[PDB]
Amino acid sequence: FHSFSFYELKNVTNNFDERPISVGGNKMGEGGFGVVYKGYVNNTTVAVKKLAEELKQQFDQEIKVMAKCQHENLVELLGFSSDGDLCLVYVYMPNGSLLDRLSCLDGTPPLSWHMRCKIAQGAANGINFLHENHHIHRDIKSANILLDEAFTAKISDFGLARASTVMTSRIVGTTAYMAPEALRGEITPKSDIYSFGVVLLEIITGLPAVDEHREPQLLLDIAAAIEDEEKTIEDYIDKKMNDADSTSVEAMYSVASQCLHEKKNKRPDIKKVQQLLQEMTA
Ligand SMILES: Cn1c(CCC(C)(C)O)nc2cc(C(C)(C)O)c(NC(=O)c3cccc(C(F)(F)F)n3)cc21
Repeated sequence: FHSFSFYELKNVTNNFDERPISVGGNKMGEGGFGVVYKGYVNNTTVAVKKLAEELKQQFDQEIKVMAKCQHENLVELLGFSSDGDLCLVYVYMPNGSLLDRLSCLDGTPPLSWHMRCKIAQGAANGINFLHENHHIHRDIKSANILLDEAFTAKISDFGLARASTVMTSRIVGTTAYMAPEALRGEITPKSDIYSFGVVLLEIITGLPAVDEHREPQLLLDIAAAIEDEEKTIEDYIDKKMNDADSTSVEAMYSVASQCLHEKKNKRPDIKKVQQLLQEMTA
């Protein structure tokens, strides 16, 4: 929408105070080749991404997409800055990232099963909208699903997004969430479905996708051993909730497992996911 100057964004972000908001600085998180700061423009609380070449691509990209695609489950951009490193201004997300809330970072209460089931549908409804509008996110992860005052899931980061069985030399995304074909250079909506299946797994277990100090390191692998009756979801169900139902949790593991078929073509499409996630909350 608007075109803020470096200096205003600078002045209302205490000169991009890299100290964390917890200490009473402005730094909220680090993502999309940049650092996200708390701002206060237009008498409203916002989020200001200062961008760390190809950089101008990921900037002007995140504008094009964000200008075409608005939806209840996608973050909204308010404006930007070119005047002296680039900046993007977004609507504040008071409950930050699903990752940070899943790990109860900074002491936030654990998310219920109920809140978890609505966050899953939200995230689906945001991807689907992306997929209906011939868009591939390429970076569906926990850290890219933000949470509002209502704990409504909002997908962020389209500075990697691409419009739509194609191949790319610039392989990019997050290893611990990426599909095999995406890992070898395939650009296919079917990759976004797999990543999402990792997110379903994080929602169910509360485990990060990678933990270098866990056996095994990768959540993907916990799902494989379960598919091989070497483990149970039941054993991994996050203990930090009191409302979880076995039927309901098993219904969501079901969607995940299908999302994580290593055969791109055996993966459900976003609508099947949307539908499956609905039928579970019935
Ligand atoms: C209020 N807040 C708390 C503190 C959490 C509480 C207050 C619950 O402890 N951590 C937060 C973490 C985030 C991150 C940056 C990791 O996403 C954000 N984000 C945003 O506000 C935001 C909004 C739109 C778009 C974007 C962007 F990601 F840049 F695309 N970010 C707010 C947060």
